[PDB]
Amino acid sequence: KVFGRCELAAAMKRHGLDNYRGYSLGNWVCAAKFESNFNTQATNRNTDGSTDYGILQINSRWWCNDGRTPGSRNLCNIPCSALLSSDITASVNCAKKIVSDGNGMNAWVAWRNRCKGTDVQAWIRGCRL
Ligand SMILES: [Cl-]
Ligand SMILES: [Tb+3]
Repeated sequence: KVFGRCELAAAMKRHGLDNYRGYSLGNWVCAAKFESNFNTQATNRNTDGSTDYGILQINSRWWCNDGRTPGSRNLCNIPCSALLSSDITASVNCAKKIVSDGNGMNAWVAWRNRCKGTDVQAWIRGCRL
């Protein structure tokens, strides 16, 4: 599923991401845009052999099991393929655990380099929220 901008903002809001760990909704929508272009099926291989999955490009090195990241962890206790579903529940619940780690949203490279310090509210402008 390729979400529309406001559609993703509404789903994220419903699942409790808006202001989660102090990050406004626009931060999450901006991160999803530059991580996956709002595509739940996005996958990207990393140089170390782990893979990033889904709308928020969650890494198999720590957070999900894909069966091909030797010596990795599965801190969200889910198969990585659950993060590719049309239903963002799994990705949202796992993102809440990631942003609760020491570095907050800096865990998302595209957020730090393309969203952080920008007018993030522009990512929800015009949406009926
Ligand atoms: Cl915002
Ligand atoms: Tb940690």
